[PDB]
Amino acid sequence: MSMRLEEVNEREHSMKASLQTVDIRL
Amino acid sequence: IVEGGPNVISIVLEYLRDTPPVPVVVCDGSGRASDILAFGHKYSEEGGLINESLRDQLLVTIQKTFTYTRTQAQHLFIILMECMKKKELITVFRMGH
Repeated sequence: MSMRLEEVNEREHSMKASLQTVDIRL
Repeated sequence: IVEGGPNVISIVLEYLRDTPPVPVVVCDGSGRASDILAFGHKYSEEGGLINESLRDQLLVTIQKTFTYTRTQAQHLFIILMECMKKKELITVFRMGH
């Protein structure tokens, strides 16, 4: 669980910047 | 440094330019200005050079976390370059023992 949930939050780091960049694009 | 406003960005630029070079340990996770410095050093090419998508994402975070309008966000991006120039004094405390 430690390495996998390390992966989830670090990959939703990409998703958090993805929604914020689309907010600038909208 | 923890979190802080644009005022701590100017304070960091002051303390960096002080000689003897007082190292700026910027603690992470607290967010706001230390997150601009943190995501700068997280994606820092060489000194104050960071890429285009991260610089205008930083313009959004200066336009939201600081609510500085886009020109003043480019202004604090010029101060971002001037501060990030001394990454050897910036010490990111990215916790996550």
